[PDB]
Amino acid sequence: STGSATTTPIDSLDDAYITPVQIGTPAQTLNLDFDTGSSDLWVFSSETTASEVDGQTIYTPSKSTTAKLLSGATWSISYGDGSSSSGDVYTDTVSVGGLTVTGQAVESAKKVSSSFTEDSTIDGLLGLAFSTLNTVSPTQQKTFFDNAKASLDSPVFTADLGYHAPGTYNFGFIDTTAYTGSITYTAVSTKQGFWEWTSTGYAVGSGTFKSTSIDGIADTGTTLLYLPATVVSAYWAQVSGAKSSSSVGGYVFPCSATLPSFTFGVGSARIVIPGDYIDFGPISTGSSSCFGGIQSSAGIGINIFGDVALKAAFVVFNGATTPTLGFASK
Repeated sequence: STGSATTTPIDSLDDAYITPVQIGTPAQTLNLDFDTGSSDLWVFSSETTASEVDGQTIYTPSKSTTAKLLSGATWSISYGDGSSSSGDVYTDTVSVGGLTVTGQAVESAKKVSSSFTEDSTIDGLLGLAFSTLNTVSPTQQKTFFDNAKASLDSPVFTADLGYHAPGTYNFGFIDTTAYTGSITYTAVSTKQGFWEWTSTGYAVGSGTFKSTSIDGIADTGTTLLYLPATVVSAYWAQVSGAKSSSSVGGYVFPCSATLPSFTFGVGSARIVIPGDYIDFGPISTGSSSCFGGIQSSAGIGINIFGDVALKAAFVVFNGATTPTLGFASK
């Protein structure tokens, strides 16, 4: 089997992407944030504290003839950005772009933190990291991809995120028309539960490539590119007037600037992030100070190849017995 679904930016900045997901019978379609940095499929629901729901579409398990309470199971998750959610668990039928999994754990939120409430466009998350990170207790549950894998034509999914435009998540096949040149594959460590890999270096603008190993995670659920402070300083030094602002929370730059591109290495291959992808706009409405899309990972504890990086590539998440990651230009 295969599936193919369009993923759509939630706003004009590509702060996140939502993908429609069918849950239950009859289908209830919710727009979920596909997140290769976590491993829980959780949704706003009829069980979510009413004051914490503000415009989201909810899953109502009592209206699904295939929903079953997973007795005794609870979940609770905290994300790198400080947000969180928790609740109980149902199993139900879940379909993405024509690919159906029966008996998928659907984690129903009883509580969500303010950042979720305040984002009316995201109805929940669909985790695509390794199932070892799944938070369901006392019986850990499998991700949608893990459940689908054996039925797929090939045990892979691909992320093709758009810049200021829709893109695509495919399951079970590689669309050879969706990228240019060849796909370069690189090793993955699953030791921390992430799609963790090592970039071979970077360049700023038209500058020379610096060969250096940068360990990090491919994370569709993180907006920006978080890299070591040395790398980030080298990038922003090429933007007149750019500076790190402790008050704002990262590097800012004059909105009048033209940003240089940023290149990262994948083996001997190179992925070029255009300068415009690194612009996250005014820090507040009407400001001439703009927020940068490349930020320091210092104090996160891990480097994160988030959407800023991934949207410059066609990315293969290869879930074969020994997982690997593939990157192509597009």
